Amino acid sequence: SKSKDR
Amino acid sequence: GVCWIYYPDGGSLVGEVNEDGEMTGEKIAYVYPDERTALYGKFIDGEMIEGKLATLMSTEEGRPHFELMPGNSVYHFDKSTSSCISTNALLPDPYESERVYVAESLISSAGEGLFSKVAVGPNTVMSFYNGVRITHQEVDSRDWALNGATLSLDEETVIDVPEPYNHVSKYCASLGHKANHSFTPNCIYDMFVHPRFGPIKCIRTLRAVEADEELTVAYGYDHSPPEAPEWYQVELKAFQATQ
Ligand SMILES: Nc1ncnc2c1ncn2[C@@H]1O[C@H](CSCC[C@H](N)C(=O)O)[C@@H](O)[C@H]1O
Ligand code: NA
Repeated sequence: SKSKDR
Repeated sequence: GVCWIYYPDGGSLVGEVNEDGEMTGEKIAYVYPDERTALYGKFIDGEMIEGKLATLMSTEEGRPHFELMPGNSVYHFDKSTSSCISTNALLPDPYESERVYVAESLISSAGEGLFSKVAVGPNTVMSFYNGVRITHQEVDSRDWALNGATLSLDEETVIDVPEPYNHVSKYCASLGHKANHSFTPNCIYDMFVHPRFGPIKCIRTLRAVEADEELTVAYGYDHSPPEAPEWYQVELKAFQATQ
């Protein structure tokens, strides 16, 4: 995932 | 009489509930996790309609006694959408403003960073991570150049602070997107239920932090899908070697 803290 | 309803993050709603047991009235407050900074005024079923900045001065028999702060700082429930980050992008959060500031990062070539204004203990909420609410599908299917400030909120939602709102001259209602990454962080991302922003994340210290110390968080990208921007991959190699 191209997002933090998933 | 008076009821206090705490969120897991330590914030609370306090006031006399109505005949239906709802936080509805003209003298309801949201109290931040410092148990001192408050937004006091009109709420309907726990939703902030008009909250005025106040200080919780004492409690008597459980009833909070507030002093309103000067000025006419008022706040309302204003959850972001997919396209609107805030109705008042330039109106700072009053709790956050006393705890953090933005300055040049001490990390090489890392742009701006987030710093502690004052000394605080472990487990202290420092900053809020609000942003527009978009899908994992949208985020995962676009280039990393657009995903500098994306933070997963849950299985369905990603919070983003897209250009130009990643500049404090255009957006400073929350500052959590300004904290840089470290593999040896002094903070974590934690769930937070905010009276203005709604359900978001915050930055919480995991240890005591000094005044003017840079706040860092592990961005927590997938290392074995590494699905991450180049600078992160480069520092991951560095970190792993020190191990
Ligand atoms: N440890 C690190 N090393 C290098 N760059 C970093 C970093 N942590 C964060 N960054 C930078 O910060 C961006 C995420 S947003 C964090 C705040 C940002 N530095 C700003 O000036 O607004 C990343 O895209 C990257 O450019
Ligand atoms: Na509280």
